[PDB]
Amino acid sequence: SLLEFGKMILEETGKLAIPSYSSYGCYCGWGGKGTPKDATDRCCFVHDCCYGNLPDCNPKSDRYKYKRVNGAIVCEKGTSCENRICECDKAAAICFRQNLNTYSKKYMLYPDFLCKGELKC
Amino acid sequence: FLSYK
Ligand SMILES: CN1c2ccccc2[C@]23C[C@H]4[C@H]([C@@H]5C[C@H](O)N4[C@@H](C5)[C@H]12)[C@H]3O
Repeated sequence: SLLEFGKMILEETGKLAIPSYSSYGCYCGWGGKGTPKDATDRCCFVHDCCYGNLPDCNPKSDRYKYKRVNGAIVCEKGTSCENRICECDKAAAICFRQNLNTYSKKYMLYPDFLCKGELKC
Repeated sequence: FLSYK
C-alpha cells in the first residue's frame, strides 16, 4: 500500500513522498502520459509499468511487510500480490536513491500539457 | 503516511 511505499522512499532518499514525488514530472504521482522528463521520472514510469503487470492486485491499498537487512530492502512472504507489489516498490525506492543527484525542483507540480507523447511499457 | 506516488 501507499503506506509502505512512502516509508520506503523516506528511508531511502530522506525526502517525503508527498510532495517530493506525488507530483513530479509526467509519471510521478497521478496519471501517466508523455515522455519521462528525467531519470527520476523514468523511475516512476517503470514503477507505473510494474504495477501494470499486476492487473488483479491493488497496489495502493494492499499492505505488505518488508524488513531491512542492514541497508537492504527485503520483502517478506505474504500473498502473491503482496510479494510482487513489494518488489515493484523496492525497485522504485532504489531507483530514486540512485538518481537523487539529478532530482530537479523545476519538475515538481509539472503542468499536464507539457507531457507530450506515448511510450509503451 | 505521506505517499500517493
Ligand atoms: C495500462 N498501463 C499503461 C499503458 C501504456 C502507458 C502507460 C500505462 C500505465 C502504466 C501504469 C500507470 C497506471 C497505473 C498502473 O500501474 N499502470 C496502468 C495505469 C497503465 C499508467 O501510466
